[PDB]
Amino acid sequence: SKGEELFTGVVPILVELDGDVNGHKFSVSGEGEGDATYGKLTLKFICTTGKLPVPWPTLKTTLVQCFARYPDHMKQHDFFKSAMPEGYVQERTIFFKDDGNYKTRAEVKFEGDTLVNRIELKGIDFKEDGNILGHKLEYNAISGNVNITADKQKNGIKANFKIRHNIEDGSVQLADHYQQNTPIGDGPVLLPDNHYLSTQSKQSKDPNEKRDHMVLLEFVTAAGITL
Ligand code: NA
Repeated sequence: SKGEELFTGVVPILVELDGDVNGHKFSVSGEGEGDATYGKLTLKFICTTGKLPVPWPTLKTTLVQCFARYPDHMKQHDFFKSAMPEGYVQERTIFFKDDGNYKTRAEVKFEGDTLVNRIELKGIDFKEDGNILGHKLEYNAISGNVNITADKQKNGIKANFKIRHNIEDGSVQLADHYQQNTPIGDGPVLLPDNHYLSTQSKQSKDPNEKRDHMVLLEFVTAAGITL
């Protein structure tokens, strides 16, 4: 795709999120850079409204899959870069087992040289004393596979995957993710064969930062089709 060309170097990233979970409204801004040749993302996210009212790990999946490293033999399956620069809309529902759900809508597109992810998030049906609002999740590394399928009807893709968040008591909190992506333009995109994105991250802190924030280092690699 011509879009793929926009990702051959290091690209600045800007993320903006407006959230409302159970009436607790918050905003997050993120900045960093992506190097899709290596599937690599380095970002710092800041809560700009004060303290974040949900755990940072619950927002990781929401807070730019156009930065995945696609193997050469799979580059015909990279929907995300093929929709650039006009971009795509990503929507998810995230069901936290035995608790509430997030619904998200993200618009991902270039503004000049910067890849921008503008997100709205709504959470409903949460327990004030459950694992999310009651801050019971661990901050350990999240990894897993995002299973992608083509959606010819919307000229896009669907995806599904589960995140198993470790909880303090030693069990896990499931977050079942359902995803759709639709291009913004009218023209053709790459509609992929079934495959997945193998995604891993590590969370850290900026020692100089006094605001509530998270630093993330992430690698995203497409896989599952053999040469
Ligand atoms: Na690159």
